[PDB]
Amino acid sequence: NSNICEVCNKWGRLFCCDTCPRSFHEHCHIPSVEANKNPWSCIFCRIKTIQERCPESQSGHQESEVLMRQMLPEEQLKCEFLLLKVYCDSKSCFFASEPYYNREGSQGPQKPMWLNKVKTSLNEQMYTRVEGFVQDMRLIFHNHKEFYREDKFTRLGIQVQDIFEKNFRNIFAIQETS
Ligand SMILES: [Zn+2]
Ligand SMILES: [Zn+2]
Ligand SMILES: [Zn+2]
Repeated sequence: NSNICEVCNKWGRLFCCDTCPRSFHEHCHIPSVEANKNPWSCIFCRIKTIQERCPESQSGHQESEVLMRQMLPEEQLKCEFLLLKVYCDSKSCFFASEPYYNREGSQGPQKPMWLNKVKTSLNEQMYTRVEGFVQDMRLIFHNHKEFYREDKFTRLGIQVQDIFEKNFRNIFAIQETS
């Protein structure tokens, strides 16, 4: 196994997957690393196993169908994985914790959103449909763009949004279009 965390690229107290070489901090993996479980498979492996059990799940899907799906375990997991892939980008630190809003010329958002609020939401089973998760995720980057306006700092929202959207398309097998 790795000598660093797969998410945050640092060494530390790591928990190693029993089916791939990946390693994780406790609260870096999503869900948080389960107490016992020997063997333990990480979320990368568990996502792989879905595909290897239903190879037609990689056939193209419409976004609109994906968003109405209930958050049964297999979709709960994909959201968890998608969230994790956003945390893997270092620029995610700008979106992790509760923001504040006090800039000349701008007003704060009506509904603030951040990645740890979304992680806690997934964790306490608050989302019933994929739709709900994807909306809060998109909200984070929408709120960022509206607040930083023309400051080049809005570029960070676009960059991390792109990481989210590419990974959404891959994980949920969206039909590839132009
Ligand atoms: Zn980590
Ligand atoms: Zn693994
Ligand atoms: Zn089947």
